[PDB]
Amino acid sequence: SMEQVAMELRLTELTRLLRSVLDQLQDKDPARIFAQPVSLKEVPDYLDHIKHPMDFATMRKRLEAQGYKNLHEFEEDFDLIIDNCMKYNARDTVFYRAAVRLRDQGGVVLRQARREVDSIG
Repeated sequence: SMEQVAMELRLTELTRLLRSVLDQLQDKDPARIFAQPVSLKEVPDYLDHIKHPMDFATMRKRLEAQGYKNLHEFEEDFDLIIDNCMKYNARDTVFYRAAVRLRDQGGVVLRQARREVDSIG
């Protein structure tokens, strides 16, 4: 159907905008603390602590399979990255502090992304 295609064009455009958001968010992590999944070889107990792990490479695979239907779903995943980190790591660690800074800096980017998704439809 022509409607299915139009729907697919919007998803593709959302995917384009989310890719740009993702790039901008990831620049706020120049240490690459959140680039890749936590290693279960190096943190064998991790899944006893964190039930839904997340990281920027895993978000990127979802993104490129057009697996985010809306900004809300994308934000859920970004928030997992931050929230998981702030639970597993103590307040006085480079990891926790890096999550706080990513959260604070990402807020600005996400605030405008929401306006652009609403605005462009």
